[PDB]
Amino acid sequence: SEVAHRFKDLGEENFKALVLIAFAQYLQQCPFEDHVKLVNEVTEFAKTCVADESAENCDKSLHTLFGDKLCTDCCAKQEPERNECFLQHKDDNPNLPRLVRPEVDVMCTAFHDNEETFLKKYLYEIARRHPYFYAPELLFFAKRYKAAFTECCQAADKAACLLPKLDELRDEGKASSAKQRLKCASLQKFGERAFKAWAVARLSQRFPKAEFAEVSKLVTDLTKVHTECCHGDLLECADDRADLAKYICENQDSISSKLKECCEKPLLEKSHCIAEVENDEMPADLPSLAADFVESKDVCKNYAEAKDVFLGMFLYEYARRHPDYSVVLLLRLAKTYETTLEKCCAAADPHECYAKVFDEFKPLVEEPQNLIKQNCELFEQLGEYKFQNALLVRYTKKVPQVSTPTLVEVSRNLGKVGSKCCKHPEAKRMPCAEDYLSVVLNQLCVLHEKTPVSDRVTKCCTESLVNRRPCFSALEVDETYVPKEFNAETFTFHADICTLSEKERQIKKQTALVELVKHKPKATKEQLKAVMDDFAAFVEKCCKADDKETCFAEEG
Amino acid sequence: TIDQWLLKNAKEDAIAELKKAGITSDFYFNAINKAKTVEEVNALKNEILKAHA
Ligand SMILES: CCCCCCCCCC(=O)O
Ligand SMILES: CCCCCCCCCC(=O)O
Ligand SMILES: CCCCCCCCCC(=O)O
Repeated sequence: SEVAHRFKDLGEENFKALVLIAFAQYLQQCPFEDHVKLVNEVTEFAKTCVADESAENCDKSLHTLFGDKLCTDCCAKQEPERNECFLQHKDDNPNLPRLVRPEVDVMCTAFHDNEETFLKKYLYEIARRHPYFYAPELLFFAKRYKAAFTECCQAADKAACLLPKLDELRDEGKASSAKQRLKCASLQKFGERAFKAWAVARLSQRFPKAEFAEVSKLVTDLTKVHTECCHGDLLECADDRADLAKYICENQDSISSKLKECCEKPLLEKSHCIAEVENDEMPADLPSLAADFVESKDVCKNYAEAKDVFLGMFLYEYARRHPDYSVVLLLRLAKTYETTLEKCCAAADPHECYAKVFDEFKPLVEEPQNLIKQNCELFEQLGEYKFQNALLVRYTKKVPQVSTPTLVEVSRNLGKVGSKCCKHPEAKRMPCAEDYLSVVLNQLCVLHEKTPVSDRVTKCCTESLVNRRPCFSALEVDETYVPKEFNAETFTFHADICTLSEKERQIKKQTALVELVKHKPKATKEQLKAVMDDFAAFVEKCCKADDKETCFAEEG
Repeated sequence: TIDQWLLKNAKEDAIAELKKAGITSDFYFNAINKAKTVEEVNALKNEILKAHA
């Protein structure tokens, strides 16, 4: 009945599309024709399972169905567990190339040759390069993908039209996927309670006129959606998403006023829209938290009776008043309150003991404020590229044991905060910045974890989800790192740099910059700025040569 | 229609349920009472029950 249930709830195309995503993410190293085959042949099966409900095997338990269809060490394995085998071997940075789209004519030709297979392939491709991509947003991006070819492919300049559309699509996906990766990490490494806490903070910021009870609703159901989704149960995930949008669009009256337009849309666009909506205006006059959370004779009695809800309401009340705080900051405040109550409700005079909690929050607020402010001042003076260069040095000097690819990827991403967030008024900056940073640090953590080389990084990735950013920013330079010996090769460049995009070309320059810092970690600062200027110059020199480009050898 | 009647009825009742589990504070009963939607009464009530044990 379950596989009928889902087909009935989702529709052919969505059902179809998601199961293909499912397999991709389970089985990353297997071809498109395999994957497609077993999707139709579970889809033939489903179609029957609807019409008479009770066919021999329509009984079966969803994993079981997909688990059986894949095989044709994990297929030897027994159940409630064989499934766990899959999401285990689900790994981050795959063992796969870059897509590097072939050509606009090549594609539109293929696009026409099969509208469907083509579009079915995009899903497959993204699906398999990010195995935690949030399935239901993927469908959304697909419709955006299909729309772009269904517009530009007829034009005289297919290229001037299609590319800009596709590139903002690529970027939108990378953002979406990392974002999801952090939700899966929170759940899977720090547990449900943490995620729930995150969700109370975000939803309270975003739905501040909602009562707590409606926020419990959203969080409990949001948490299922992500539990299931992160756990590969993509249909039940996708349908629960639909249900929650259903519940949200029916009780707008009592969540937010900013939803009518979202809630006037087709399914795929609806959730996505809702997921991204402006925080609502908070209610006009909100009492201070003092009464409930410090002055009441009953703080400890209330806390003892139901700690997590008590802290929950605390987090709800703080957050709904503080759209300007990042989510992680908020969680640190709740954590602070919590450890104060755990200390103070033991005391002879609890009240005395916690009278001054609110004072503890100030330095905790100040700290991210001050930091972002510095980094934005720096970005302002440097531009994106040199700002990334500054971070590379900083991070490489902090954790030089981390691999070079990783440091480049992560530092470039940290640098993109400044373009993202310094733009805004210092008042929307913190949520924008600190929450993007979280996501980037997460990427670092998950990459690092597959080959732990640095105890400092492991430690920061592990002690505390919400303090990762402060923890990493607190790292001083690793003055005990032994510099690796020199390879005059990693610091030569070859003629093919010339023919690469500025960005790829940048990635080389930054790769060399990191390598140099590892080799001479002590000598630094102006030198390092001056090194990039030279790099970014005998390139733009050697390439203008038209002198057999051997010139690069002749700077070696 | 009238889900208000159900709303009224779910609040009364959740509160009895909580009371039966030994929750004793209006802080929580007030919150149930602020609810606005039956689904939320339910989720809030269950989170309290989970939180108490
Ligand atoms: C630090 C706060 C702990 C929050 C986890 C419990 C919140 C779930 C939503 C709710 O309270 O109904
Ligand atoms: C973020 C809350 C928005 C609720 C809309 C349902 C799907 C959201 C995905 C997500 O919330 O992570
Ligand atoms: C009081 C809210 C704290 C967030 C919930 C998870 C707490 C333990 C993990 C951590 O923060 O490192």
